[PDB]
Formats: sequence, structure tokens, C-alpha cells
Amino acid sequence: LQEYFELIDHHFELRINGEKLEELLSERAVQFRAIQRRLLARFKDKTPAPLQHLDTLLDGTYKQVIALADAVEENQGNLFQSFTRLKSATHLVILLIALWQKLSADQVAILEAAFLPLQEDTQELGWEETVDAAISHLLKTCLSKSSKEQALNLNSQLN
Amino acid sequence: VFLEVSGQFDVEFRLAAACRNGNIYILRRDSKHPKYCIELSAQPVGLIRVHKVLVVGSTQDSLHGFTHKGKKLWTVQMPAAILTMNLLEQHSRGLQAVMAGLANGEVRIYRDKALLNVIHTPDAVTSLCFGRYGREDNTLIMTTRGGGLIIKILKRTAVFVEGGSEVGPPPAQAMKLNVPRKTRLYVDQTLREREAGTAMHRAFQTDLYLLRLRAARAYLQALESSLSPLSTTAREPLKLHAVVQGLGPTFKLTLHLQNTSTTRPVLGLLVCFLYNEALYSLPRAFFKVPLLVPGLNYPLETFVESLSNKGISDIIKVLVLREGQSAPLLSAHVNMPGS
Amino acid sequence: VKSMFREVLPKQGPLFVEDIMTMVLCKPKLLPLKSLTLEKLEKMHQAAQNTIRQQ
Amino acid sequence: LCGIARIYEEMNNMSSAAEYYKEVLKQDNTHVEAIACIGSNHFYSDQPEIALRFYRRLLQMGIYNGQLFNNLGLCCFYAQQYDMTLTSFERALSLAENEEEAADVWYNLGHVAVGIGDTNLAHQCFRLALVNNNNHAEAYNNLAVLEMRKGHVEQARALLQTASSLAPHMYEPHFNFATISDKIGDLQRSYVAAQKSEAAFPDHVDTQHLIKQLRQHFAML
Amino acid sequence: GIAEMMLDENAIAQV
Amino acid sequence: DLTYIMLGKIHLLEGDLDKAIEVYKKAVEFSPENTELLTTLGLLYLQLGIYQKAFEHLGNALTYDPTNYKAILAAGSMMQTHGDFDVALTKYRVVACAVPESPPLWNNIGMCFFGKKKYVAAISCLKRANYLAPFDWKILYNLGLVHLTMQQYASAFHFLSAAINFQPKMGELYMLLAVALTNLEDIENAKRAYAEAVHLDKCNPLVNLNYAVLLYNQGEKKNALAQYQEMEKKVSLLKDNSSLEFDSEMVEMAQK
Repeated sequence: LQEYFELIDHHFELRINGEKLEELLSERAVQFRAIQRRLLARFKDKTPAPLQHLDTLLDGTYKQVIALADAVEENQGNLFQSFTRLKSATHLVILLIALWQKLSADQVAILEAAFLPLQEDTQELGWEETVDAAISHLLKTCLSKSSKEQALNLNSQLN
Repeated sequence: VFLEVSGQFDVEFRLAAACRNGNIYILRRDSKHPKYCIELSAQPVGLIRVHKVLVVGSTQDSLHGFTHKGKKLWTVQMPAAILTMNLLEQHSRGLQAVMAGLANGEVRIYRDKALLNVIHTPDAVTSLCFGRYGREDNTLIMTTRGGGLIIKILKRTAVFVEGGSEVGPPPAQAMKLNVPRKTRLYVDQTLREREAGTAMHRAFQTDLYLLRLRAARAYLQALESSLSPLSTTAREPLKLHAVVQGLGPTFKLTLHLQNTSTTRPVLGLLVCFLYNEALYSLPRAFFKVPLLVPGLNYPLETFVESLSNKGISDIIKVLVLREGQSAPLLSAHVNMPGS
Repeated sequence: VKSMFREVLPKQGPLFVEDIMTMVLCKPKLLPLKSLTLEKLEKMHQAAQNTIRQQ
Repeated sequence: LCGIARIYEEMNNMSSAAEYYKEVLKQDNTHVEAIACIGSNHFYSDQPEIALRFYRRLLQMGIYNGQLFNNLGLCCFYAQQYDMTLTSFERALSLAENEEEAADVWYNLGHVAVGIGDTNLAHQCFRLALVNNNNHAEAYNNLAVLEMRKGHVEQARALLQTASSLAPHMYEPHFNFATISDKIGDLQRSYVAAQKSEAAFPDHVDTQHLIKQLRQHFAML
Repeated sequence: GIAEMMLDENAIAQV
Repeated sequence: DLTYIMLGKIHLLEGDLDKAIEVYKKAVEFSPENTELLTTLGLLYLQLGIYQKAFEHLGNALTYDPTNYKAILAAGSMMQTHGDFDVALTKYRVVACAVPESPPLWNNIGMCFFGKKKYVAAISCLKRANYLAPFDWKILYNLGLVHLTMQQYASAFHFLSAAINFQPKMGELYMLLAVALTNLEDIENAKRAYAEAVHLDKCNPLVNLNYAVLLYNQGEKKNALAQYQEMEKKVSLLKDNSSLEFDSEMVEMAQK
């Protein structure tokens, strides 16, 4: 459970860097939609709209929307590649708690869904927002004497 | 934070003080403990005494009054927020009045229960005194909230009256019994109802009797198929929508689950959507739903990848874990025609 | 002696004595009537699906 | 004269809109799109008999839609003419074009069913409007007033929860949330509920008797 | 015939 | 003061008002200037049956504050139970520019026009309430009562039967609905609807037994005077049995 706590952090920091490469592309896409609307307000076949201020400035903000577009997938592909690491960890943890005290296979069945949202892009789904919310209401009417998730309840809200 | 004294010594000494806890504390001559305590509902904004009664100002704008021992005597409500309170004392007339610098800019003046006058002119006043300034004996200095000054001077001829008119409740004729007018086109309709009305009653029932049948034959036509987004056994509803980013060949479909229990977390259900095969993919197509906590709503997102321009409705189901394939809460989502 | 026909009505009603905070419903809506351009443009677009349903 | 009374309805200047639509009917007594927009602005504000006269005449031109047999059904009921009030709905259930369109005729049938008092009938009129079309935001609210009449509080408070998220205007779920969630005692969500029932419709009466009911609780006792 | 802003109903708002 | 009305909330919720008045009688004693404590006391006297004290307490609240909406309808109801219909509307017009859409308000002004025999005005005024609040106990029973006076018998079945569904235990709705049937032709339903009418009250009203003789006037002779002598003595009521006694003079004329 200590070694399990290392993998949940650097995945979440990769989700934090996943939550860091997204807002820079959006405002530059807002810059990219503003420059299109500056074109279509200007682009007409007569004198006061120059053909300059219409081509070369377009490419630099076009280079803005692609120089991170190939980079937002690398961490996100590694996010999915670390999500299998996160599940195989939390499968390994949930096997031991089923046998650390002997569990009647229904207690692990509630835990088989409490720790396990099988998600792909959990940035709007909140895997980290689920696992604390699941164990929040789980504290009542499952069983007593189990202190490992009670210790994990401390690490839950403390990220 | 607010205190005053009646002012006597060596035989008797009353020391009153208001505090941050919204109380009124008074002190005797030599007993160094609060002998009598009286409370308000909120913070007093000012503590001024009169010749024998003592007034406070609540921040709920309810200017009270308490006697020497301290009991409830009278209460004047004020139509704006109190901001400053002070004492009026004329050496010539002997008048003991209390000021109230309101928030809109007026300065109301009060005796025991009577409004004496008001001064409507400046903005919001924070500071206020009333005394002699220099040679003149009647000066009531005030101060703007921005930092400027405004000075008033009383004259010797003016003595303070009530001089208040009888402001009634409603003297305006804004709405004199607003009732719509019924024309000739209604008064001929009551004659059709008066004589031939007995045929109209039996016409309603036998048309309504088909209506109960036509509804229930179409209600049970979908309840057995469980098309409704509401359930009773497993107690969640299901709302779903096409999101703004879902436009063009790509298309994004959200889905909203939320339990309606207080303490019963439903556990590990299954969401699958059978659909007539158009040219889109939806690569996952069969999830395992997380543990629904009672109270939170869950966003569940997919990715329709349509290749060309068509439109055909999806049906999204949710099942119980293993046994019941009866598929509650199947929502026939009608799709938008993309390009 | 023709008929009595005396059915005396109470001539009084249950006046309210206070307002009660209650829940109110959405009000019924009259559907709009589509224009003769919207009737034409929908009819043209409805036939635009069937000519691409075969091609 | 139709273009000038169309921008007045954009600012809701019906004091000066419906006089111009009395001129496009003064001459040109068969213009179709200025017959409804007077015959609707009389059905509201309590002239449900005059508004019928503008719709039986629009039938006799011979247009024969499905939308008109809805409007003809509603005006005869509120004018208390019980013969044509319901046959006009059964012809409106038939000859309906889309499946999203037969929802709205089931929904207006629900307001009929509340009028006779039958709630069991009324409970399956909004439901069939809801299974024929989801995201019908006016029915989610309207179904879960009938739930609160029975007692299903947690069932009702989720339908108003999803009626609001479909219509982020239209004050009626927002205020209706803050008389369920006020009777329980949750005075924090029952403020943000009755906050949006002021911004989406000011000059409401029973919102201003509710925010000042809450703001006395928030200051002190 | 029944609209003021983003398809809202009437006779409970005004008019 | 705020500790009082939560204590007053207790005795109304559990049961009677008789102990609850003395909670408020202590409450008016400590603060005779607060209008909110007076107005709730005024409605509590009125539900007991007024001994003219309720008229006093509302006027104390009205002089201390003249625009309190809850205070006006009580005195609006208080005047209207005797007469003073022209006086009642003058009170009501004060508040109608403040609460332009209130269904308890618009029911009363509709019922006030019913006193002055402006019959066609009331239905145009009551139906502004039934649009605004679709189900009520009181708006529907008022709206059906004005139609039977106007002899519009076919429409009055629609509203009277629309208020049976919302509260079944009433007696007088069952009384009037039977009169809405005999002007139609459902005499089989008329004896059935009257059968649930005479059972659901068992003590208070005396008008419906005078209705029993009019149904019994057609093709029946035995149990007429049995219904006529049934509960002939009134315990304590100020209702107008004298107008029925003119009709009961014709009832005893059938058996003499």
C-alpha cells in the first residue's frame, strides 16, 4: 500500500500535466477562431483589404495549434498506458485485502467496483474524484475492523 | 466597542457598554461586575442615552430604547441601513434628540417616538457632531463618504416641530380593479350552453372514455418495453444529450446517471447500447458503470465517429448485474443528422 | 301546483383566509404554425434523404 | 406592416405590436401569419373565446396541419366548449409528422387531464410525452409536481434537478426546487435554486417572499 | 404565438 | 420573539389551537407592536370562530404597518363574511398592484363580485385563478357554484366533479353535484351520488336533507317526511335555513 501510493501520484501528476496541456491549446484556438473571423470580415475582392495580413500571420497561429496537438496525445497515451499500471496495482491491492482477513466474496464484490471504474479518458469522469467519493459512503454498513482503507481514507482526501 | 456614562460620582455611577457579542452591559458604582445584562438580535451600531431612557441601533434597522434598569419601551423602524448615531443637545432650548445618519444620504432626527425633520441633500454621511462652532452656537457638522465636507447652520427663529403630514397607504389610482372585459362573443355562447347543454355532457364522457383506453394501450406498449427513463426498483433516472463539441463527422455523446436514494449505493451495473448499424463505430460500446453514490450525478461520455451524412436513433440501455436482462431505463436517444 | 323546482343554493363560498406557498406547473403551450417556406424547405429536405438512401 | 410588428415582438412591445397586426387584418383579411399571432395573444391574458374565433376561421381557409388541431383543442377547453375540445386532439395525435411532434400533443393533453382532476390519467400523459421525446424540459417539471402530491420527495427532486439542466432559462423548475429543498431545511441549495428564479424571471412575487425569507436566516437568528 | 426568449411560455410571466 | 412562533409551530402541528393561543397571548403581551405576531394570532382566533377579538388584532397590525399583504386578506375575508362588498374591494385594491397574480386574492375578488350580482364578471375573474393554480380545493368549488346560479348546468358538472378528485371527504360538493345531475338526465347516477352525500357528513349540514325531498318528490311518497324530520334540530349554526324553510314549507305541504 505504500508502494501503491507512488503510482497513484505520478499518474495524477500526469493527469495534472494532462490538465496543463489542454488550456493552452483552447485559448490559441480562440486565437485561431478570432483570426478566421478577422479574415472573413476582411476577405473581399476590392482595395482596402490587403492580401498581406491575411496569409503569413495565419501560419504562425496554425503552428500554435499543431505544436501541442502532437504533444497532448503523448502524455494521454501514456496516461492510458499508466492506467493499466493503476488497475493492475489496484487489482493487486484488492486481492490482498480479500485474504488479509477472510472475506465472504461479497465484501470484495463491493470493493471490486469501489476501486475500479474502467475508464479511458477520466479527465471529465474523475477517477480520483470517484475513489474518494466511493469510499466516503462506503464507511457505513460494509464490515468493521478493516483499517487499511481507513488509513487510505486519510490518503484519499490528501491526494 | 460602544459605551457611555450617565454621569454622576461618589453616590451613584452607571456605566453602560455595548460589545461585539451583541449585548448591552451596564455597571454599578463600585460593584465591578455586570449586574444587569440585556441583549439584542444583532450588533448595536451606536449607543446614545436620552435624559432617562437609553437607545441603541441594530444593524437590522430597529432603533430600540431601554430604561435605567433596562426594559423594552419603544421601537422605531428605519427604511434604510443605519450608519451613524449621535446625540443632539441644544443649550438654549434644552432639547435632547438622537441623530441617525442613514445610508442613502438623509439624516433623520428623532425624539422619543417622533420624527422631527430630515435633510435629504448630500450623499452617504459617516461622521456627525452637533455643537457650537466658533462664535455661532448652533452647528451640526457632517461629512461625505468620499471625504468632502458639508456644514449646516440652524437659525434662532426655527424651533423643531413634528410638522409631518398624513402619509396614507394607497392614494394612487394605479390599478382600479383590473378585470378583463367580456364581449358579445361570450354572451351568445352561454345561450348555446343553456338549451342544448344536455347533449354536450354525454359527448364529453364517451370521447374521454376512448381517451383513457388510447392512453393506457400506448402506455403499456412502452412500459413492458421499459422505454421510460424512470424506474422504481433500481432507483436512478437517465438523461442524455448531444454536446456542443459533437459536430461534423466526429460526434460526442454524454450521459447522466445519478442515484435517487439517500443511503443505498447501487452497485456495479452495466450500460450497453444496441443500435441499428449505420456507418459509425463507437469503439467501446459496452462499459462497466462505477459505483453510484447517493446524490452525485455522473457524466459518461462516448465518441461517435460517423463517416457520412445520415441520421438514425440509438437506444441506450442499462442492466442489472447478472440476472435480470429486462433492461430498465432504456432511453431511445434520437440522433441529430451530422454531415 | 305545476312544480316546486326549489333547489336553494348556498349563495356563499369558501373564501381564502391566507396565502399558502405552493408549487405551480408549467403552462400549456400553443404550437406555432410553420411558414410556407418552412413547409417547402422541410418537404424538400425530407425528399433529400430518400434520394441518398438509395445512392 | 408585418415587418414592423415583428420587431416589436422581439422586444415584447405588445402594447404597440398588436395594433399593427390589427391593420394587416384590416385590409388583407386572410394573411395567415397575422391571424395566429393575434389568436394566440388573446388565448393568453384571458380571452379564450375570441382566440377561438381566430382559429376556426383559419381552419376554413383549408390548411389542415397537425399543429392547428392542437391549438384548436386548447382554445375550446379553456373557453368551456366541451364538444370539439377532444375530438380535435385525437385528430391531432394522428397526422403528426415526427415522433418528437406527437409528444407535444400528449403534453397539452396532460393539462386537460389536470383540469378534470384525474391524476392517474394525467400521470401517463406527461410520461408518454416523455417516452416519445426525452429532453422535453417542460414535462419533467410538470410530471414531478404530481409526484410531490403523492409523497415521493427524492423522486421529485431529481426530475426538477434534470428539468433545470435541460432549460437554463425558464424560471419554473428553479423556483419549484426551492419549495421542496426549503421544507426539508437545506437553506444553501435552496438559495442558489431561488437565485436563478430571480435572474431568469424578475418581478416574481413568490421569489421575493423567499429570498427575504432566507436572508433573515443567513444574517443571524 | 407563444414565445418571449429561448422558447418560453406565457400567462405566468405576463400578458 | 422568534422562540415563540417555533413553539407555536408545535401545537398546531400536533393538534388543537386552544393551548396554542395562550402561547401567542403571552407573545402579544411581550411585544404588542410586532405585526407578524398579531396577524398569526388573528387567523388563530378566526379558526376558533370569531368572538369579535380577531377584528381588533388585525387593525393593530394594519395601523402599525399598512402594506402587509397577509394582514389585508384576513380583514378582506373578515368584512366579506357579512357584507360590505364595496368596502372589501377598497381593501383589496390596495394590494392588487403589489401581488398581481395571487390565486387566493383572485378567488376572493371573484367571490366579492358574486355578492353584487355581477355574475358575468366573476367567471372572468375566477378563471384567472384556475389558470394560475390548476388544482385547488376552493377555486374549483367556487367556479362550479356560480354556474348553477347562471343555469349553465352542463359546464358546472365539469368543475364540481373536478374537485371531488382532490378532496373526497366533502359533503357539500356531493350535495351540489347531485343538483348538477338532475338538470341533465342521469337519474340513476343521481340516486347513487346522493347516497354518498348523506353519509359523509353525519352531523353538520341541513340543506341536503331538504334536497332529499325534491328527489323524493318524483315517483316516491313514503320516506319523504322521514328525510324531512331527519336532523330537523340545529345544534348551533347561523346559516340561512329560513330560505330553505320556504322550500321546506312546500316539503311539508307534500305530506299534510
